[PDB]
Amino acid sequence: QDLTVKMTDLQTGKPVGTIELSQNKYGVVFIPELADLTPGEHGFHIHQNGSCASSEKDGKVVLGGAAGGHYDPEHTNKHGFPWTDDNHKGDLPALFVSANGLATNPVLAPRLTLKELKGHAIMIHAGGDNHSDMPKALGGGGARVACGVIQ
Amino acid sequence: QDLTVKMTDLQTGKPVGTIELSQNKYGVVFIPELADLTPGEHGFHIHQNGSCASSEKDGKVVLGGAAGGHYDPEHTNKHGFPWTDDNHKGDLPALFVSANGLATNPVLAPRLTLKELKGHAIMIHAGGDNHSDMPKALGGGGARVACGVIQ
Ligand SMILES: [Cu+2]
Ligand SMILES: [Cu+2]
Ligand SMILES: [Zn+2]
Ligand SMILES: [Zn+2]
Repeated sequence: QDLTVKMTDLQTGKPVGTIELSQNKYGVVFIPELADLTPGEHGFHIHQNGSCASSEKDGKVVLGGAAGGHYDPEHTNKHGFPWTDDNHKGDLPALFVSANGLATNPVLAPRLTLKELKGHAIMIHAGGDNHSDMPKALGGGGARVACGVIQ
Repeated sequence: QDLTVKMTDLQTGKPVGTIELSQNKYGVVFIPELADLTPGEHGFHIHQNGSCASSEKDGKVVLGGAAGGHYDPEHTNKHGFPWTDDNHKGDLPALFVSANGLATNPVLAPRLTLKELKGHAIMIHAGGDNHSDMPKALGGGGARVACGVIQ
């Protein structure tokens, strides 16, 4: 059970690499092979809808907005950690990008199964992720910068 | 079940902060509050011995060497991932340090229990951790830069 997800930069429209998804006894491991991202920690989540298209809100374009919100099959309406249950099941560990713009550090989501991920989107945000809705909603990820649909 | 581990810089001898250890249903979470570290990803492992003292090898001083090797209660003699079983149970996700020298990103070790950690050491290395003994032993962590004994 391994899936390859192609990731595209939402602003440039160009490919930025792939993430390999694998099932193990401890959860789903996301192994990135990405480039052209800003150095530092990036919010990283499964979103509800199988699209990376834009949406609009109050007359403003939202890149990657068609993916909807964080994947939340238990209707928690809360953003949190990958190892806490009363928040979005889509909440992954943050994605690290090296000084050279590459992301290669794999991370584990203990609460997810690979089977439930088909048809959802993987999102990488501009900001980081403090795994809280304070002081900024949704961990402070802010804008969506790269996205791919899980097939 | 929460423990506070005080971490000290091995070269300067000064405190660099603490790591809080907590047990949850998915494993042990390590929540760092550290400062004065080099930006980037750092190898991060539980080592066998409850000491942060030096050792010597072939006439050279090894800072933090008294902690011995990676914690390996199943005698795997292999370095690997936090979610693979045939390698050191002490292998943790890598520790991220921000541009400002702070480490605040918590990580999960699904294979560990809090009870088994007492009396061991937590180590932070100079280099990163590719979770392999190739191309460099022990994930390329190299020198030990900060350490604390788990009480
Ligand atoms: Cu997101
Ligand atoms: Cu180590
Ligand atoms: Zn969330
Ligand atoms: Zn190891």
